[PDB]
Amino acid sequence: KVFGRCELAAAMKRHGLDNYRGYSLGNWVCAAKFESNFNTQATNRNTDGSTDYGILQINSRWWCNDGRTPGSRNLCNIPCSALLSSDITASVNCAKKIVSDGNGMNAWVAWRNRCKGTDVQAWIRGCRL
Ligand code: NA
Repeated sequence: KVFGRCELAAAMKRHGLDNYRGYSLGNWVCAAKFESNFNTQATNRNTDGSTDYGILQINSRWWCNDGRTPGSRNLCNIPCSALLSSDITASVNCAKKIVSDGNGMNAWVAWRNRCKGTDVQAWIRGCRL
């Protein structure tokens, strides 16, 4: 599924991401835009052989099991395929653990590089929330 901007903002809010660990909803929408272009099916291989999955490009190195990432963990206790569902529940639940891990949203390098410090509220402008 490719979400609409305000459709994803609504789903993230429903799943309790809005101001989770102090990150306003526009931060999460901005991160999703640059990680996945709002596509739940997005996958990208990393140079280290790990893979990033779903709207928030969660990495098999630590967070999910894909069976092909040697020496990795599965700290969200999920198959990485769950992160590609049209239902964002598994991505949101796993993103809450990641953003709690100590470095906040810096875990998402595209958030640090393209969202951090910007006018992230623009990402939820005009949305009925
Ligand atoms: Na893994």
